[PDB]
Amino acid sequence: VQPFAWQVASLADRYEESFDIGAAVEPHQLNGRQGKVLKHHYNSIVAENAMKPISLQPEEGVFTWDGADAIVEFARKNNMNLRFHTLVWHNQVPDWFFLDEEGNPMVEETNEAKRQANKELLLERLETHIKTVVERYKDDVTAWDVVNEVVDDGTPNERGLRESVWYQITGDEYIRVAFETARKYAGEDAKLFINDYNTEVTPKRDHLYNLVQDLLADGVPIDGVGHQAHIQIDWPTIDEIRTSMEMFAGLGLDNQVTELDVSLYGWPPRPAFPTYDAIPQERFQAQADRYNQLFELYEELDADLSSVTFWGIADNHTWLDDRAREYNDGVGKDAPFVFDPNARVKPAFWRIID
Ligand SMILES: [Mg+2]
Ligand code: NA
Repeated sequence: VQPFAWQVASLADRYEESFDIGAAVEPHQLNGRQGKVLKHHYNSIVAENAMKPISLQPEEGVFTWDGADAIVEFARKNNMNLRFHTLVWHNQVPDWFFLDEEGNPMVEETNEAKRQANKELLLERLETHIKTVVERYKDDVTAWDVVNEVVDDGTPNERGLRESVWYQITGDEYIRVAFETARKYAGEDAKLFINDYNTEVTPKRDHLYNLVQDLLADGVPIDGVGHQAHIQIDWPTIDEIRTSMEMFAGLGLDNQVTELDVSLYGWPPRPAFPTYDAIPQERFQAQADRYNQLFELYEELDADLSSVTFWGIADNHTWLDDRAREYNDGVGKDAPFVFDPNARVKPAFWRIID
């Protein structure tokens, strides 16, 4: 029987000279159970869902601050830093953004002058969204995921940009405008990030690299890269992770690990064990070795890495379960964190606290 998360040394304290230790949270978890873990181990939080575009402005001019406000009040009360996720994304984003003045989707407009008008309108809606959100949470947010996942996993164009509605309408102008607007209202010391998954993987890594390089050359204020780090036990390699972070540091950018989880499975995540109890200890041990190697790298690169956030707290709640179930006919349990479903420590915790 492993000790509870509150009965062991703090992760935040352990890595105090190196980087923040973070967790993704929902409002329902800011009660005692998961609150005891959070206060003990973490000095930074992020909203798992409550600060995404549709979570804040579901309809034009109607704002839903309550979930986000609760998360911010917890950050304040418990003296935690706060990453904002996220100002721009092609998912969890409300439809009204992309409808023209006549209520029709902007993508199905052909007259080029009207497209130009719709592009301007879309950029102005974006700007007002960012303006409003930033003016509210300016003095609480310590890092901004300004745009999320704007680089494609393949190569549908030579710049490797994701061809979402944002891109279909504006090209890369939404990225520029997102950053420009956030700098403008958040201030000069606000740390503005571009966040993505598979930042360690070529060709995507090089497309991301080239993108931030082009925008920096045009004076677009990007202070850092967010590495989501939705990784596996043996993928990506430690050297691929290292190489990516070194590359972005060499552009004078900061690195942050933003959504870390160490899945027990490959991609796609099958076969998955049906339940937590059915997962063999063997697999938790392979996970612990991986974590040890991960955090030695992170600590080695602490000059260039300011924050390491896990995308959840304990193994009872993780979006990786959705993915497991998806690929195993509705049955699947992953276990990506250093704390188990009853908030007891796992082998992985011991390998990163030492
Ligand atoms: Mg270790
Ligand atoms: Na650091």
